[PDB]
Amino acid sequence: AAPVDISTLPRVKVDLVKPPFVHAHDQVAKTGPRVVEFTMTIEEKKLVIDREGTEIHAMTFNGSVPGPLMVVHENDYVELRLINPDTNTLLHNIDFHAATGALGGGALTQVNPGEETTLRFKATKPGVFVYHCAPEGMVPWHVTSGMNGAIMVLPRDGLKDEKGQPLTYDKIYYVGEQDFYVPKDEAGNYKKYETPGEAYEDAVKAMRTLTPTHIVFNGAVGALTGDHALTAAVGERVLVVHSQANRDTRPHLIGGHGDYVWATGKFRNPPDLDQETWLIPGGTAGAAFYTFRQPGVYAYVNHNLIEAFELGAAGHFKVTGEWNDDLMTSVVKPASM
Amino acid sequence: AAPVDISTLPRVKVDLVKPPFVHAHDQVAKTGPRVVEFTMTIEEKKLVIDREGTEIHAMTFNGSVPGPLMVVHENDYVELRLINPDTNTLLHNIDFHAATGALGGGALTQVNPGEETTLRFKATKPGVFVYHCAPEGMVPWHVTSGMNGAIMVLPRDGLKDEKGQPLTYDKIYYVGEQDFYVPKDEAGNYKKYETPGEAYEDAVKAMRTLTPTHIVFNGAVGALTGDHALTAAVGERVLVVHSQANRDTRPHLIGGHGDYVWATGKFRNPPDLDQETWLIPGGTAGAAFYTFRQPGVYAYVNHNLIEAFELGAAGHFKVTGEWNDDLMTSVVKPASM
Amino acid sequence: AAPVDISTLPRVKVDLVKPPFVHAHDQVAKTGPRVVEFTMTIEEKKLVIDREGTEIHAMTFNGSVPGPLMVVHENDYVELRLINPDTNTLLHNIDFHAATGALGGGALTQVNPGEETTLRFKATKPGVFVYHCAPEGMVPWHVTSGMNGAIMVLPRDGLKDEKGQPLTYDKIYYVGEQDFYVPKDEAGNYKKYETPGEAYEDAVKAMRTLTPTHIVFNGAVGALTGDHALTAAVGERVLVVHSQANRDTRPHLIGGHGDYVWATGKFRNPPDLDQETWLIPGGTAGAAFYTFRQPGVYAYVNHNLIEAFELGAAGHFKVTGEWNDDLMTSVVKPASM
Ligand SMILES: O=N[O-]
Ligand SMILES: O=N[O-]
Ligand SMILES: O=N[O-]
Ligand SMILES: [Cu+2]
Ligand SMILES: [Cu+2]
Ligand SMILES: [Cu+2]
Ligand SMILES: [Cu+2]
Ligand SMILES: [Cu+2]
Ligand SMILES: [Cu+2]
Repeated sequence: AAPVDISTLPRVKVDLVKPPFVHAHDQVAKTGPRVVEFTMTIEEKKLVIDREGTEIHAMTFNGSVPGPLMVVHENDYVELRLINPDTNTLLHNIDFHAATGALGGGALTQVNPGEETTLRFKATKPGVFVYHCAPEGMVPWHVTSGMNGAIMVLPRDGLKDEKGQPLTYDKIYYVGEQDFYVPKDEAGNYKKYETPGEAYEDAVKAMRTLTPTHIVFNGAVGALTGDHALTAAVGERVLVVHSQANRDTRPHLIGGHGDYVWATGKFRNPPDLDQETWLIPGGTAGAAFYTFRQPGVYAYVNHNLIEAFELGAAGHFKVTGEWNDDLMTSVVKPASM
Repeated sequence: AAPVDISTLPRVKVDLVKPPFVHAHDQVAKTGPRVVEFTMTIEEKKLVIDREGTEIHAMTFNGSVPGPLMVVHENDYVELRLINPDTNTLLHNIDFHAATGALGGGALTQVNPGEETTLRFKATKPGVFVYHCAPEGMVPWHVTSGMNGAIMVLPRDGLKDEKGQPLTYDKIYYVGEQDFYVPKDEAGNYKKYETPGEAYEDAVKAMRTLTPTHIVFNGAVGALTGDHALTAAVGERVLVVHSQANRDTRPHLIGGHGDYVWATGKFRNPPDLDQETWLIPGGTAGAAFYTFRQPGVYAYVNHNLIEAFELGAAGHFKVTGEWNDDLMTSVVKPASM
Repeated sequence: AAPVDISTLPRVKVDLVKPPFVHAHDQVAKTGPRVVEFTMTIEEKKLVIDREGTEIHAMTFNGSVPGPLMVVHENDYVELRLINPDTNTLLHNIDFHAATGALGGGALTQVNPGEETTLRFKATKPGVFVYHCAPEGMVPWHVTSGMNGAIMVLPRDGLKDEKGQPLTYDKIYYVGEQDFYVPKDEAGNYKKYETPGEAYEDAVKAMRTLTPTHIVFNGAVGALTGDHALTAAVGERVLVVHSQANRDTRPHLIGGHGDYVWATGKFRNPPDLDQETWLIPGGTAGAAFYTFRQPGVYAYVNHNLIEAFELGAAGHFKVTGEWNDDLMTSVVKPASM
């Protein structure tokens, strides 16, 4: 039996958006299988990651930490043009956990500054998956410099609950959680470096402590707060895709739940119901579906609360609508007696 | 459609017990939905947490670390009177992971010393859940000072196995596992502090190491041993609820199993069978059901064995009854030859 | 009702093999229940664990880290003769997480140098399980010196998928992952020690940091690479059993998946499908089944990539067969433009 002639399939070009937003897509596939075309441009850039002003040299897909969320359906082909402009200094590549073969693509996509490449793979398994740079011999340095994102491979008939009934989200957000290892001197202050090569050994030393200096959502402390808080309305169904390319996390919606959670991200499995908190292992993307029931502020965190509130792994939702006093009320407001 | 008039519902007052014991309750609900009334009094107090005599300033619900286990059924209302006496010095509140809205209750329950408040919420999801103090801006300090416990929301028809058959426990225990971060000087000795404000920065520094100094059950090294070992008889069905409000744990019954385990604690999901060890993520309560088959001593641990046997995360069961040589026997006792 | 007379049952002697290989066995039981006889000889020995030449004093079952994989079926009896030769210096024992009673066997198997013992237990629960030494008062020291392995208790009708259909592996490998805590001086160099007693306090100090110095597969950095890479052919079904007796891990096949994964190792549960990465809690064995679809090199890692590529937790597969360009292809090889 001969393979399909891939040139006979539809091609659709996706235009990516910056996290936590997600490029519009259809949950249930409205066409047959397609070759879904993506382009990303690698950008090495300085980023300020905390309120103190700590500035690092980040390594990004498309200018953001995390890289953007890509969305396809099961048995589509993903065709990525990966560009490493000559304004960068390092070698990069890309590994898709969604893909099969060649170290997820990394063995086929090594691009020096001034080079580009195009990789195609068939997205044979539904789920959310990490993608990340992984140059042989310097893999964790690139990943923990921010060079990771995620791809969602939807079932062609959309998401389903534990009984096989549909689950349809109204909104989707992508939270990439990044552990950074900013090198410290003996007194505990961050060091700064003149070139990437001069940074490398202390970057390795800092990583080998296994103790992040910062753990952030969307690339910085506070990034998903204030004017950039996530939003929803009461009654809205929201999917939050959450990735961590290098270290475990334990997401939690403060004031809510994960009504349906694929903690390790793979949609052929029935979701776990009614979660308070769930474990997304390092190297994984997970997804949680929730229908909001109360308005107000929520905090969405890694529930190692030190990691959340001291190291950065906390964002907010601002939710609009009516308050339900049956679900919760202050019977007696705080008072002296 | 109008809401139910909650004043028409039965009220029942619960009288809490100190962990690891659990206030008597009925597994299968013997009434319709009720407003279940609880009272807890916050107590800041010194606690000796290890064999060396290390003394910390703990922040407790009801005088214990962990706070007591509360038990209700799905779609009961929990009505908690939370009292912060004027003998305390700090601001406190309470967040229930079982609840929906207002940061689990924390936004509605801020009490200064000399204040009290009453919160009501509907327990809409079955499972075991963490509760903890969470004052904005100093959340992990309160949690990791011991200010956390758990609530069990039973299905109205009790627990069920993976096939839908009942599971009925004979005994229940609540193991709260606490990570403490006692500040250390450069030589490695614990520091002591004159006031909570003078402690705060080094408490933050110590937490940011992400390395607990102590990890204990029921508030101290050895608390669940000796005259306070857990007990059972051969053939008894025991549910062990285990919470960790801030850091992952991996419980294990040495010499036994978790016959049915809800590792992330939520009873609408079928349990995992025959577990040796299970991962309870930080910010979660889990529950394990076991039928004892052999007498003797067991050790119940976090199976990072350093955490268990060096840092404190180990308790014991003393089990009474007949020894089964079919299940295990010494064929040849240790000997020279 | 009287117990079975165990002397009426067949006895079969197993001859163990060194990891990552596994002693031949039948997936589906070809006999009724048997007493399966194993012998292991404890060996304390020096091991070089990294490329730098760091040499530790390891504590082994049968000369290897990990100890060999034992394989039986559900409701067989395991009868282990455990020998501690007089050439060793320490007390040892064995705890099987598969067993019920007497701290998994440890209370019955304490052997001084020059002693042996024989333990029997009934393997009543199917799954992969850790076994490890656990001498009272010095448990984590022995475990983290390498004194751990695993046992697989197969269902009598072999493995099944989430729908109850058979899963049959063609190849099985056992990856034991070991966290070592080599004591460091203040400058960060490893210390060496003249006797085990002189090592003990700093071993304890090093363990209490909770920061491994090395995390390795099969006892050393690079052990499962080069001439000792794992092998498969395209189309082959491979089961990888993975244990970690003391600390969480998150395995990942780089370029592949876990098609069916029992992350916490217990076969009465349906497997998780299509995993990218899975969490094996410390104190647990897990198992992943994969059918290879592409040839070439794969890296099998703990996907804390620092742990993998800096601390040692990485091995390789070399896979033989045809490349499938439908599944993945380089459309445009890296080039300037
Ligand atoms: O109650 N959430 O931190
Ligand atoms: O065998 N339990 O540590
Ligand atoms: O893409 N695996 O590191
Ligand atoms: Cu890169
Ligand atoms: Cu990866
Ligand atoms: Cu408090
Ligand atoms: Cu919380
Ligand atoms: Cu030993
Ligand atoms: Cu153990």
